[PDB]
Amino acid sequence: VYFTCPLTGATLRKDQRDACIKEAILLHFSTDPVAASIMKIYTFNKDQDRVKLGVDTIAKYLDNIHLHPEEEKYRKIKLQNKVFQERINCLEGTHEFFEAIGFQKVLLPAQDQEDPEEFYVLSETTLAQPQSLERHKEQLLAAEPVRAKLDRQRRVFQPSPLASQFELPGDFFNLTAEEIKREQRLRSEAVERLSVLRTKAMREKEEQRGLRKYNYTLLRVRLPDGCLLQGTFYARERLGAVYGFVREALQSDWLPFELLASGGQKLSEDENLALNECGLVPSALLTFSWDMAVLEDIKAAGAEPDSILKPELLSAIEKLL
Amino acid sequence: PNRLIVDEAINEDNSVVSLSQPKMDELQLFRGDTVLLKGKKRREAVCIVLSDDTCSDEKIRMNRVVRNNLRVRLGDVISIQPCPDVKYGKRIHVLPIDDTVEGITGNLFEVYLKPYFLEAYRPIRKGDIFLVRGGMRAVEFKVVETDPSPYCIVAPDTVIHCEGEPIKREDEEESLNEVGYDDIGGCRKQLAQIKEMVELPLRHPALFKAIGVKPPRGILLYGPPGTGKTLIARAVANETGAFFFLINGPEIMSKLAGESESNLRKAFEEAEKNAPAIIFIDELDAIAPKREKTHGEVERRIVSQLLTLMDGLKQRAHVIVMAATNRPNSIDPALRRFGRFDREVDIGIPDATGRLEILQIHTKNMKLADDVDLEQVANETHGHVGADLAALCSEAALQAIRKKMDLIDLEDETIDAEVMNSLAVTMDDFRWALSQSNPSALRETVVEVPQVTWEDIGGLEDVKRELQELVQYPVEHPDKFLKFGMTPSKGVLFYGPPGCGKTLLAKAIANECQANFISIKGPELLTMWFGESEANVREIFDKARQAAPCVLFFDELDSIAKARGGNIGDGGGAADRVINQILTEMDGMSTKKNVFIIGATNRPDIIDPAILRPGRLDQLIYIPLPDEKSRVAILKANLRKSPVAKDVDLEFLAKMTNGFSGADLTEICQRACKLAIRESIESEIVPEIRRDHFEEAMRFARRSVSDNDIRKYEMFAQTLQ
Amino acid sequence: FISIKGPELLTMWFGESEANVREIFDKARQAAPCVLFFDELDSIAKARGGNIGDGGGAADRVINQILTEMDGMSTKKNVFIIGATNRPDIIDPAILRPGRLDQLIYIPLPDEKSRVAILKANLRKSPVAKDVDLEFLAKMTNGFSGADLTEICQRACKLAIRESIESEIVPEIRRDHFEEAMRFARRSVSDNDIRKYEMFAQTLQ
Ligand SMILES: Nc1ncnc2c1ncn2[C@@H]1O[C@H](COP(=O)(O)OP(=O)(O)O)[C@@H](O)[C@H]1O
Ligand SMILES: Nc1ncnc2c1ncn2[C@@H]1O[C@H](COP(=O)(O)OP(=O)(O)O)[C@@H](O)[C@H]1O
Repeated sequence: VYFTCPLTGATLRKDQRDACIKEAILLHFSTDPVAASIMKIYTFNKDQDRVKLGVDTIAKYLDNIHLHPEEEKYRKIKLQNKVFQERINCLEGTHEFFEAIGFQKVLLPAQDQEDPEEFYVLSETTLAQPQSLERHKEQLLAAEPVRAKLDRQRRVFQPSPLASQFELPGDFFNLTAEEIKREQRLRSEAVERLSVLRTKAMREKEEQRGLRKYNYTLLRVRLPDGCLLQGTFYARERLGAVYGFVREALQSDWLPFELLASGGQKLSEDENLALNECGLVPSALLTFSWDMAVLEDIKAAGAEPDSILKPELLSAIEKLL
Repeated sequence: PNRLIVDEAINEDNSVVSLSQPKMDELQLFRGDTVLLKGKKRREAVCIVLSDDTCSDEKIRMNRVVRNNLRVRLGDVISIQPCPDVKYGKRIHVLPIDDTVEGITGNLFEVYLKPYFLEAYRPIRKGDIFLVRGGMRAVEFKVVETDPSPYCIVAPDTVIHCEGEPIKREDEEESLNEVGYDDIGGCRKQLAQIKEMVELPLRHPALFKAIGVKPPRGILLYGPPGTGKTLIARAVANETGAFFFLINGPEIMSKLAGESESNLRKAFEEAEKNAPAIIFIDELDAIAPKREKTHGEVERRIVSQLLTLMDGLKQRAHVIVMAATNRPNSIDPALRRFGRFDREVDIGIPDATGRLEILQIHTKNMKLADDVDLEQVANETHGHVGADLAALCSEAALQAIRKKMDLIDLEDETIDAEVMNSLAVTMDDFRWALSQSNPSALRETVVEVPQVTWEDIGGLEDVKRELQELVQYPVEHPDKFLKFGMTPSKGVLFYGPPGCGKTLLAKAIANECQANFISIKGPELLTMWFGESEANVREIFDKARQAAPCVLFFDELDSIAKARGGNIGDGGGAADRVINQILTEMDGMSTKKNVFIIGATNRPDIIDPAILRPGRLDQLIYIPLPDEKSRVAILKANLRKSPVAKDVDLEFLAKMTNGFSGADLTEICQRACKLAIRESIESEIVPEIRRDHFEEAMRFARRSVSDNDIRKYEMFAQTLQ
Repeated sequence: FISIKGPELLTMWFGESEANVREIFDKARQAAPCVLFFDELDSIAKARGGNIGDGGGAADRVINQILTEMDGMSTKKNVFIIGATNRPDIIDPAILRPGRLDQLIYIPLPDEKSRVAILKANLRKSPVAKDVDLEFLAKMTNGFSGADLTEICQRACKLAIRESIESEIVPEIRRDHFEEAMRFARRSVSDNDIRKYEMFAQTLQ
C-alpha cells in the first residue's frame, strides 16, 4: 500500500510512514516551532493516554501564568515535580513544546536544598502577551498523531450495459435439500434461542463475534454524466477528504457541489465526521450533484453539462463488466 | 451462484434490501449500489443494496412490497445481479392502483409521489408496484412509462407525470394492505413457534410423506380477546399462500342441527380442494363447550363431527387446523387427545415493548406531531391488548379529524389529499383517547420482563453471584454435573428481615436473562385458599412453562399460615390446600423447562417444611440487613433519578441509620423528595434536594426491624446454614 | 409396589373426597400380588396442627376409609400393607390394632458400619478419590441419618464441581471436598428428637 507524507508530499510504503513523518515533524521546526513540537508530542509517543495527561498538565501550567501573569511563582514549571515527572517528562516532544512557546530551560536553587533544580521559566517577551500561551494551549489540546495520507488511487469507470444481460435456467428457483435442511434447523434454533434461559454474559460471548472485520473503505461516486469515480480511504477518514478527492477529479475544483450518502442522506462538506461514523465503511456509493447556485446557471442558459471531470483522468476510463 | 434465500427485513423501505456484508464483498458491490433481483415468471426488480448485523450470509432480507414485485415468498430463492448501467430518468409516468384510491381525491403527486421520490433517488423500473403512506391512507402506485428503460434512478430534475384512470389490480397480485407478518407487534416467540409448526408441513410435506411419522395436525391458540390469535393465523396463511378458511362458533351454533354439521364438514372438504389451506375455528369453546354444561343436539353433535373431521386430516394432505379459545381448560378435552389439536400456544398480553410496536404499526398511515411520544403511551397503557391499542389510535385520529374538519368543511363524496396531508395527531389527542379508552384485559395477570437490574440492588454481592451461577454453570458445564451425578437445583427460598431486596433479587436475575417475571403475592395465595380454588395453582405452573424463560416467584409463602393465626393458630397446621397443590406441581418441574422457581418469606418458621425437601427449593439464601457501605449504595440507588445537592452527605446518613433497611432508607429519600417539592411549590406561590430536607427526613423515618427480630432471623439462618 | 404419598392423603381430606380411598385399595386388589405402601401417615395430623391443632381426636375422614378398607381386605389376595411415619405419636392408634398394622418395627439412625455402607452406596454415581476415608467420615457423622449422609455426598460432589469449573476460568472428589462438606452438612434430627425417638421405641418395648 502507498501513502503520502502530509508534511512533505513524499511517496512512502506502509513500513516507511513513521520514519518519514517523524523526520518531517523535526524539519517542520523551521516553519512553525510550536506546531512541530505539538505534532512531535502526539506522533512520537504511542501511548496516547499518557500524551493526553501530559498535555492537560501543560495546559494547567499555561493557565496558571495566563490568569496570574503578575505573580512570578507561576512563571517556572519544575521538571522534578511529582506530577510533571510522570505525565510530561515521560513523553518525547514536551520539552521542545515549552521552548517553542517562550519558556527557557534553566537551573534554579531549590527553596530547601543546595542542588539546583530544572525549571521552564517563561521569558518577558511571551509573558507581556498572555494571549500567546492561551492560543498555543488550544493548538496542543486540539492536536492528534500525524498519519500518512492513504494514496487515493482515483479511477474512473464507464458501466457497460452488457453486464446486466444474463438469462438464468428455470431450475435456479428450485430450493435444494441442503438449503431446506438449514431453513428447517434455523426455524427450530430460533424458537430454542427465545425459549432458553440464559444470562447476558453468555449471550455476549456469541453476539460479540460479529464486531471486528474492517479498518479501510472503498467509495464510489455516481456522476450526473453517467461516469463512476472510485477511490480508497481510511475507515476513520473525514468526510472533507472525500469532497477534496472529488474536487481534485472535477474539471473545476472550485465549482460548488453536494454529495449524498448510500441511503440518500445529504452530507455537508463542513461536517468533519469520520467515514465509519457516516455509515460509508467498509464500502459505499455516493451520489454527486452540482450545487443549486451552479445548476440554476446551467439550466437557465440551456447548457448541456456534458463534462464533469478533468480530461487527464477521463482518458483512463475502464469499462465495468 | 449469487443466489440467496428470501427472508424478512427490518428496514420497511420499499426501495432497499439488506445483504450480509461478505456477500456484498464477493459481488464487489458497495452499499448504495443499484442491483437487479431475478424473480419467478421471468420477472425482476431494481433496488438499492445495504447491509446490517442480522442478515445471514446465505439470506437476502426484503420486505413484502419487494417480494410481491418478484412474485416470491419467504423461503424462496432469487438471484442478485448488479446493474451499474442504470441511468437517471428524464420522465416517469406513475398511476395509482384503483383498489387504494377510493374516497380520496386531489393532487396525489403533490401529497404522495413528490415527497416520496424527492431527493430519495429510488431505483424505478417499469411495472414496479410501491406503497406511499400518508393522510391516514395507504396508497400504492404502478409505473407505466419510463423514458429510459427498463429501469432508472429518479432525480430532482426528473419529470413526474400522472394522468389517467386508476389502474385495476391484476388478479395474480395481492393488495399491499393485506395482513402479513409486519402487522404483528409483540409475541414474537409465539409467532416463531407457529412458523416452525406450520410452515414445514405446508411447504415441505415430503419429510412426512415418505416416513411413518405424521405432521402436526392442529394448534390451539389461547389468551384474552384482542391479542392477535386470528391475526397470527391470518398473517401466516397470507405469507405462505395457503388458503385461509375462517370458522367461528356463532356462525355454526346459530344454525339448526344437521345444517351446522354440514357447514362444518363442507369447510374441511373445501380446505382439501384448495389445499394447501388452514382451517381456523374461532371461539372454539362455543363449538365444543363442556358436555356437562349443555344437552342440545347442535352442541353435542358438532363436537362428534369436529372430532372425526380432525381425524380425517390423515388424508387431507397440506391442510392444518388451528383454533382459538380463551383458556386451555374452557373447551371439551376430547379435542386435545392424541392427534387432533396436538400443540398449543399461549399468546398472553403484550408488554411495554410490544405495545409500543403495536402502536407503531397502527400509526403507519397516521401523521404524528412532533410532541407525540408513543413510548410514553405504551408505558401508560397497562392492561391493554392490541385490540385496545387499535381503538386508541383510532380515537386519537378521530379527535384530530373533528378538530380540523369542522374548519375544512369538505362536502363531497371524496376527501382532498391535501387537507388530509396537513392533518396531524398531537399528544393531547392521544392523552384524550387514553382517558376514554378502557382496557379489556385488566383482570388477567400481566407477565413481562422486569425492568429491575443488578444496579438497583445495594449490597448482597455474594447473592448476585450465586443467582448468576445457578443459571450459567448448569448449562455451560453439563458434563461436570453428570460426571459427579448431581442434578442442578431448580429453586431457592429467600429469608431474612423485610425490606432488604428479596423481590428485587428475583426480578434482577430475570432482567439480565430477559426472562419473564411472574409475581404471585400473598393476596393471590390467600384468594385461592379462602375460596377453596387451589386448583388454580396448576394454571400458575402451566403459565410459567408457557412463559419460559421465566422466573416463577411465590412471595409471602407464610401469608396463609399467618391468616390462620401465624403465632397463635386456628384448627389447622402448616399445610393447606394451596401449598399442597404447589408441592404437587413443584415435583413436576424439570431443569429443562427454563423456569426458575423462587420463594420468599419473612417467617420461614411457619411454612410447610415440605417445600424445602430435596428436589424443590434446595437453595437457601439468607438476606441480612445492609452494612454501612451497602446503606450508602441503597441511598445512591434510591436517588439515582433525582437531583441531589452537593451538600448532601449520604455517608454521614448511612453512619447514623444503622438499623435502617433498604425499605427504610427509601422512606428517608422519598421524604426528602417530598420536602423539596413543597419548598419549590411554596416559592412559586430549591430545584434540587438539599441537605436540610434529608436531615429532616431522617427525623421522621425509623428502623422497621428491631434488635429482637435481627436475632430471630440470624438464629434461623444458623440453624439451617 | 403402590406408593401413596402425603399429598394424596391431604388432597382427599381437604377436598372431602375420601371415597377415593376405595380406588386405592381396589388397585391393590387388581395389582395383586402387590405391596400397598401408605407413606406419611401423619400428613393429615400435621396439616391439622400436629402438636396443637384443634381440640379433637386423631380420627379423620380419610383414615376412617382406609381402616374400613383394611378390615375388608383378605390375606388371600396376596396384598401386604406397609405404613411409615416419622411422628407416630400423632396418628390414629386404631391402625395399630390387631388386623391392621399390628406389626411395629423401629428403624433407628444407622450405626457405624451402616453409615459407611450408605456413603459407599450414595457415591456409586460419582468418581471418588482413593484418599477419601469413608470410615473416618462415618465415625464423625454419628448423629446423621442416611438422608443426611446423602447431603454430605451431594455437597462434596457440588464442591468438586465448583472447583472443576473454576479451574477453566477436579477429575474426582478428593478428601478435601468431603472434609469441607462436613462443615456445611448438618443432621436433620436434633439430640432432643433422637432421645424422643428412642424413648418412644422403649415405651412400646
Ligand atoms: N399482537 C398484536 N400485534 C398487532 N396488532 C394486534 C395484536 N393483537 C391485536 N392486534 C390488533 O387488534 C385487532 C384485533 O382484532 P381481530 O382482527 O378481531 O383479532 P383478535 O380478536 O383475534 O385479536 C386488529 O386490529 C389487530 O391489528
Ligand atoms: N438491597 C436493596 N437495595 C436497594 N434498595 C432496596 C434494597 N432493599 C430494599 N430496597 C428498597 O425497598 C423497596 C422494597 O423492596 P422489596 O424488594 O419490595 O422488599 P420486599 O421484597 O421485602 O417486599 C424497594 O423499592 C427498594 O427501593
